[PDB]
Amino acid sequence: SNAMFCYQCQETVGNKGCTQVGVCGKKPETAALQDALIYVTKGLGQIATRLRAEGKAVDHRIDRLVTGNLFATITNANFDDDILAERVRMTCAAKKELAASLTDKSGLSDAALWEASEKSAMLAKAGTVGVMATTDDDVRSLRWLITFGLKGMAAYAKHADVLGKHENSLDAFMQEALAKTLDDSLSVADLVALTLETGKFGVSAMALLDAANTGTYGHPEITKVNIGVGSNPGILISGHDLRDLEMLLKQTEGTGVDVYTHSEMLPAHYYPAFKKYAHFKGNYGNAWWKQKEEFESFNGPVLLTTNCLVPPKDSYKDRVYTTGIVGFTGCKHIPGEIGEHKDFSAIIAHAKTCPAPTEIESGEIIGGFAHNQVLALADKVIDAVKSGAIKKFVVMAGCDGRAKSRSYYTDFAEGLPKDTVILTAGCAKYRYNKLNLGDIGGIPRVLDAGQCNDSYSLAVIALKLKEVFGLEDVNDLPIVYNIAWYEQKAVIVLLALLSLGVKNIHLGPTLPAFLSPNVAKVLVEQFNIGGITSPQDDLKAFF
Ligand code: SF4
Repeated sequence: SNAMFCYQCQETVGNKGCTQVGVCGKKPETAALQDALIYVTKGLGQIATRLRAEGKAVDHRIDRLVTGNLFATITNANFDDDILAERVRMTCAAKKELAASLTDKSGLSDAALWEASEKSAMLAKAGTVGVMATTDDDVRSLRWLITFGLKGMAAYAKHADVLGKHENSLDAFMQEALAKTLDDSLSVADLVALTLETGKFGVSAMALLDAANTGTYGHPEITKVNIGVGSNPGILISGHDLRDLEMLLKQTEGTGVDVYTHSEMLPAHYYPAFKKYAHFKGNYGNAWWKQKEEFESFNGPVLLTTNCLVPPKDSYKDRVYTTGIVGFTGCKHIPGEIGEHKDFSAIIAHAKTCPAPTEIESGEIIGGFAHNQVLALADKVIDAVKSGAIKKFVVMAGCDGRAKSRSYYTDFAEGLPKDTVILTAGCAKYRYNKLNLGDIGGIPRVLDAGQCNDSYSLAVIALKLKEVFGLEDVNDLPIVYNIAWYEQKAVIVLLALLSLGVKNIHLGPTLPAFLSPNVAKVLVEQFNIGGITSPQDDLKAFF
């Protein structure tokens, strides 16, 4: 008998499932509360969907509850059982109220109807509503593939919402799709269709977030980012939320406290609005998984706006601040998940008592090649492709992680011929953005479009190139896809790319545990998804 079952991230035990404790640190009761939360969120989605079908309004507060619930269960987001149990209660209360407004209550699922206030009852329920509750291998695989894609979609939708952008069609889809994953009548064909539809709405969510980010902070532009440090106390902001950074920068103005980015906050540097704060210093360290070392050496407080937070060492736990849907028991939390005013005064005061950061490297890296910037350079890129100066683009976007095998991505990047350009987005970049790879005709050989959500820009760029070259098929561009994944935002990016018709994606360092043999076969047969081997072998085989 397993104490838990979770297989949603790349590091899952044995590439099969975490059954005792998560490799990420997630304890079984935490896992159970997340399972209960997803269950009642799907129930809420059914009720809201039914209300929409009856012609009844569903308030945007419900949308926010759903996206917050999903995001709270993303890998490395929230380990705080008290917070998770309260989200279960909030969700039960909300769906009971919504169900009261239904004219016809027939056909409501157990998820829609079930409630508990006591944590013990939540844990008991979790035992029968987890991944393994679906007996059929393929239905299970697709249900969870969709659910994980929906988590990624919800994260991006939530960031857009934080910046004041939401689309009824997106929230309605998310809630309908969640409900469909509890509908036992849906066929495998229905679920494959829903998988691809989820990808399509993934593009929509990424487009919305792209519009929100650029509308608020400007279009990213070419930027040199310092990776060394100054001599003032600092705050290190990590995760993805740019609105949190805006508020933090405004509040640190005049204080003598500098602000540094970490992991997926690096791309904040690329936005013109943030360049106007002189105390916005560099990017410190590498991807999320090195944070037990890098948060320690940073010395100042660290603010986690989203995942990935790893269970902190006691050495720096007292200077970890979470916000939004991030949580860890014993770590201070700054309240707010809708972009409302956040008071950073305590973190700023804390920073003044800490030593300045310990430098771990110096120099600069270049980025800011999101869609507006690359389209501004399109003629020169096109000319370089036509002349043979650029023989291939390699999309190496996605997530980094702990696995030793990910040395592959560094070695692959280093071994690429010097007539290739790497396109990147997401923290996967850290496996090769500190190498000395040079340039082709002045175009850097690593073009960083931004955060994992800025994979959207890479798709926009590919589609632009398809148009300019007059190609019928996006796959006839000189682009190889060698994508690394870790968590559920990478899942929605993958589904988005598949919905756009991108084939031949090499995904690694392993393939998700949640793909059943038959589901994997469909992805191979229709999309030619593959994995990785050795860097030297793939440097030959992939081209
Ligand atoms: S999030 Fe990943 S490492 Fe954590 S319990 Fe789930 S599969 Fe395991």
